[PDB]
Amino acid sequence: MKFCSQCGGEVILRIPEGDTLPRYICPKCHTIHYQNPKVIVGCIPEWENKVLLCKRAIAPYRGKWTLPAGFMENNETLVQGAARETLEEANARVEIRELYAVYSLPHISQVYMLFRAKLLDLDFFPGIESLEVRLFGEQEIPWNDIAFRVIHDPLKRYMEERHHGQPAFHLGIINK
Amino acid sequence: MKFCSQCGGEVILRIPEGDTLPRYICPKCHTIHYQNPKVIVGCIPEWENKVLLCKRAIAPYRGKWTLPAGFMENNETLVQGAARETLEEANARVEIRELYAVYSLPHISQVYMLFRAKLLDLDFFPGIESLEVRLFGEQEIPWNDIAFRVIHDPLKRYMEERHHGQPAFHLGIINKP
Ligand SMILES: [Cl-]
Ligand SMILES: [Cl-]
Ligand SMILES: [Cl-]
Ligand SMILES: [Cl-]
Ligand SMILES: [Cl-]
Ligand code: NA
Ligand code: NA
Ligand SMILES: [Zn+2]
Ligand SMILES: [Zn+2]
Repeated sequence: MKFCSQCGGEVILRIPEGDTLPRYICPKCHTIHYQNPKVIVGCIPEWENKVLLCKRAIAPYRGKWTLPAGFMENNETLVQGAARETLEEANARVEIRELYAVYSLPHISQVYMLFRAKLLDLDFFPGIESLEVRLFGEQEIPWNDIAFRVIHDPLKRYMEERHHGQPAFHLGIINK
Repeated sequence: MKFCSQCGGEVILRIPEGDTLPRYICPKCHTIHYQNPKVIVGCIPEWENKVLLCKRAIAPYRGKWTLPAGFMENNETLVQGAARETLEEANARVEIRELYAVYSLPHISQVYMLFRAKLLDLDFFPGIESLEVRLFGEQEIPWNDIAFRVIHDPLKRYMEERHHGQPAFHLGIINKP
């Protein structure tokens, strides 16, 4: 961050009194500019015993597979965000069900929230961020070609736990 | 937002082609400025059958009770955030346990995450954000003096479910007041 969004002055890194870490502050308007982590919302679209994955079109990891997911926007709920991201990436209509996974990615100041979801029809197809979209049985999922560990781990757990009953919600951490 | 954080130019609001909502864009450096919701992490510190609440020193609703809670920071996990906000508001050491409540406040683009917590000792006292901090049993909670609906609602549910069993995690939505 180079400039102040409120007045256009150049910002500088200072540790406020009582704190131990720097914040960008603006000496022209005398205000502190806080940075906060970002939420990524998405879901596991289920159809019969299959799940919908998307092959990414945009780096990083083009050609690798993932779940519909992306940055939450302002003026929406978590559920609204997950359904919107699914429609945008996969042209797919889902009903969002239980929150399944919450992951902290502290190194990149991200939080992933992954919901269970019911695919409502098969009339789906790639949006611009996707090369392709399709349903996979558990034995079809290309585990080695999943883009992100934050997607790979909860998905594998989900598929495996649901042989035994309704997968239990869990909280994860992926470090650098 | 008035100026570009990257070049200092004035930003303007415009709807990108293919979109319906406006974004801040900078015509000088030709970039879009995305604004995103903010997480507030907190917890319900439990000691025996009581919970720790804090009386607010700083508006809005100073004089009102809340749970320890605050904006998550960069380079921390959700659990660290919860433990950190409680140490800061109340000088209380907690062990963070299960996530209990996740609320969306779309009108102000916030998400609250509240964890159950074990209070590790009684050697707690106000931080600067708080006038007072203390333990309340269910019959002592000043329900009508709780600052925010997003705190009141889950805590009331928590104290209810606590009677029938060990409280089930839930998602909530609080729409504009
Ligand atoms: Cl929601
Ligand atoms: Cl849920
Ligand atoms: Cl965590
Ligand atoms: Cl948990
Ligand atoms: Cl509220
Ligand atoms: Na997105
Ligand atoms: Na804080
Ligand atoms: Zn300024
Ligand atoms: Zn600019």
